[PDB]
Amino acid sequence: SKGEELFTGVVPILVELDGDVNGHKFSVSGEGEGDATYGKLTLKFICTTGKLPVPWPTLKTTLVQCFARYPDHMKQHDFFKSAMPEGYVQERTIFFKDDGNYKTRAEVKFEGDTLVNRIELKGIDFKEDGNILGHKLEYNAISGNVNITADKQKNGIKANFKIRHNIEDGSVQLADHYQQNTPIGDGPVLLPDNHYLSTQSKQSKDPNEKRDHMVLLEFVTAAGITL
Ligand code: NA
Repeated sequence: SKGEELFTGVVPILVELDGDVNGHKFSVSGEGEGDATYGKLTLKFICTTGKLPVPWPTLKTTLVQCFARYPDHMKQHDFFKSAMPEGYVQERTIFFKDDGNYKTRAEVKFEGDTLVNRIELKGIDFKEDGNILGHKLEYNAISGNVNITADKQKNGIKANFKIRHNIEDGSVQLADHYQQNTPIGDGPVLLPDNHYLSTQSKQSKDPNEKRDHMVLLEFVTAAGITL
């Protein structure tokens, strides 16, 4: 795709999120850079409204899959870069087992040289004393596979995957993710064969930062089709 060309170097990233979970409204801004040749993302996210009212790990999946490293033999399956620069809309529902759900809508597109992810998030049906609002999740590394399928009807893709968040008591909190992506333009995109994105991250802190924030280092690699 011509879009793929926009990702051959290091690209600045800007993320903006407006959230409302159970009436607790918050905003997050993120900045960093992506190097899709290596599937690599380095970002710092800041809560700009004060303290974040949900755990940072619950927002990781929401807070730019156009930065995945696609193997050469799979580059015909990279929907995300093929929709650039006009971009795509990503929507998810995230069901936290035995608790509430997030619904998200993200618009991902270039503004000049910067890849921008503008997100709205709504959470409903949460327990004030459950694992999310009651801050019971661990901050350990999240990894897993995002299973992608083509959606010819919307000229896009669907995806599904589960995140198993470790909880303090030693069990896990499931977050079942359902995803759709639709291009913004009218023209053709790459509609992929079934495959997945193998995604891993590590969370850290900026020692100089006094605001509530998270630093993330992430690698995203497409896989599952053999040469
Ligand atoms: Na690159």
